[PDB]
Amino acid sequence: FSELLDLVGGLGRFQVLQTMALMVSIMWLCTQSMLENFSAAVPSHRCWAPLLDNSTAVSTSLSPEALLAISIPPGPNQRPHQCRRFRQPQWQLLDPNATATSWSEADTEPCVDGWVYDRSIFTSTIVAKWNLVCDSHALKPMAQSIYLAGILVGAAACGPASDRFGRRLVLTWSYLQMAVMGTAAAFAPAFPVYCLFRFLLAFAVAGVMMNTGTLLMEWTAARARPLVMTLNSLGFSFGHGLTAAVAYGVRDWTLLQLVVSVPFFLCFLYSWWLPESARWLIIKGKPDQALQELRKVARINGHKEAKNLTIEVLMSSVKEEVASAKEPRSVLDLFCVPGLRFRTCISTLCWFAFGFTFFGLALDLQALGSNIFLLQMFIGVVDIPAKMGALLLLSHLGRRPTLAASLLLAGLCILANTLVPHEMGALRSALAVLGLGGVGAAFTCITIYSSELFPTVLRMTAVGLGQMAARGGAILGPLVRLLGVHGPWLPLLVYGTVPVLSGLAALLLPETQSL
Ligand SMILES: *[C@@H]1O[C@H](CO)[C@@H](O)[C@H](O)[C@H]1NC(C)=O
Ligand SMILES: O=C(O)c1cnccn1
Repeated sequence: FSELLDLVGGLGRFQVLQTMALMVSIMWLCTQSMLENFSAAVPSHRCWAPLLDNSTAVSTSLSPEALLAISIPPGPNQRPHQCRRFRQPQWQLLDPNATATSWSEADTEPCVDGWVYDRSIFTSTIVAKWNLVCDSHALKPMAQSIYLAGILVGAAACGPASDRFGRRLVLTWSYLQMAVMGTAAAFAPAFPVYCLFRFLLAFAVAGVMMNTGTLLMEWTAARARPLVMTLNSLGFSFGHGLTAAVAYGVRDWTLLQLVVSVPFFLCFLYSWWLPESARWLIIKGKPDQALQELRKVARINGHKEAKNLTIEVLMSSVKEEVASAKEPRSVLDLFCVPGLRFRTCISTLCWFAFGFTFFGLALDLQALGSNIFLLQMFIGVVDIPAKMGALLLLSHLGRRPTLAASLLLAGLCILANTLVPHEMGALRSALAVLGLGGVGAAFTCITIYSSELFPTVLRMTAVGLGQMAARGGAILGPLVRLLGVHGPWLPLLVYGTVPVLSGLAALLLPETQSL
C-alpha cells in the first residue's frame, strides 16, 4: 500500500492534524473511564439523628463535638460509626467516669432516617445521591464493573461492525453515542438507569479506541508508525492529568459527568471531515471512492503528484492488500498447534495481569493515599517517563527482561504497600504511583512482544486474544475490592500477587530481538 502514501505524503500536514485531532479525543476518553474516582467518591458519613440534625427543635447548650459522642457510637476504626446510632441519646456517656461497657450493642439501631454526608470536598457524588453505603456498599464496585463489562461487550461487537461498515463510520457514531450516553448518565433518575447509561457509554468507548488506532495505522507510512502508536499511548497519560484538572474545578458529579461528555459532540462533528481508510475501500471493492479520499489527502498535504492516480493504478498497486482475504484463522489454532500453546498461555496471562491490576487500583485512589487530585495527576505524570524508559530498555535489553522486570516492579511496589504503616501516607502514595507506572510500562512491552512471538498469519489473532483477555480481567478488577472487608491489606495482596506471578512467568518466553 505504502507506495500510494509516498505519492500522497506518508507523513505530513494531514497525518499531523489527524494525530492531533485523535489524541485530543483520547484524552477526553481517558477522563470518562477515570471519572468515578471523583463522580463516585465516598464522603465520610453517619446516621441522621435528632439532636444533631433537627436544629428546629429545642435549642442545645452543648457543642456538636459533645452531641456526636452522645448520639453516634464508636466504630472499629476508632471513629464515629458509619452505620449505627443510639436508640436513645446516651447522656450517661458524657461523664468522665463513663465507659464503652455502659451501653449494650442492642441499644443501637441502623440509620432509619438515612445518612448525613461531608460536603467539604465534594458537593455531591453518586454514593451520596443513592446511599451506596453500609449494606449497599457493594454497589459502587458493581457500577465500575458494569462499565468495564460494557467495554468488553463493545469491543466484541466493534470488530465485525468495523469490517462491515468501515473505520470512520463506526468511529463517528461511537463519538455520537459517547456524547449522548454521557449526557444521559449525568441526569439519571435512579441508580439502575445510571448503570444502564454507563454501560452504553462504555460500549461506545471501546469503538472509539479500536478505530482511533486502526485509522491511524491505515493512513501512516510504516517508517512513522511506531511513533504514532507511542503518541496514541501518551494520549491516555495526558488524560489522567486532564481528569485531575477538570475534577478539581468541578465538585458536583452531574456537572462533572456533563462537562466531560459535551466535548464528544465536537469530536462527532469533525469526524465527518476525516477521510475513510483507503485500504478498506479498495479491499471492499470501491476504488473509485478510494481515489477521491487519496486525492483529498494529497490536496491537504499541498502535493502535486496527485494527477498521476487512476483506479487502475490503485487496483494494481494494492493487490498485496487485496490478497489477504485468502487465509482465515481462529483462536483455537493458537492452542491446537503444540508449539504455540505455551506462548499463548503465558502471553495471555500477562495481558490479563495488566487489565486486572490497573483497573483494580486506579479506580480507588481514595484508598491508596492522602490526596486524590495529586494522586490522579501523578499516575499521569509518572506514566510518561515509565513508557519512554520502557521503550529504551525494550530496545537495549530486549523484550523478555524488560517485560519481566516491569511486571516485577509493579508487583513488588504494590506488595510493599501492604507493609508500610498507615501513618506514612506519603510513602504509601509514592509506592502506589510507582506500581501503576510499572503496569503502564508493562503494557507498552506486552503490546509489542505479543506482535513478535507468533507466526505472521496468527499474529493478529494472538494480539486480539490478548486485548480481549485484558478487557476480561479488568471486570474482575473492581470486584476483588469486596475482599477488603476481611482487611484492607487483602485486595492489595491480590492486586500485587497477580503481576508478580505473571512477571515471573514472562521469564519463560523466548527473546524476539534479533542480534
Ligand atoms: C424536628 O423538630 C420539630 C420541633 O417542633 C418537630 O416538630 C419535628 O417533628 C422534628 N422532625 C424530625 C424529623 O425529627
Ligand atoms: O485492558 C484493556 O484493554 C481495557 C480493559 N478495560 C477497560 C479498558 N481497557
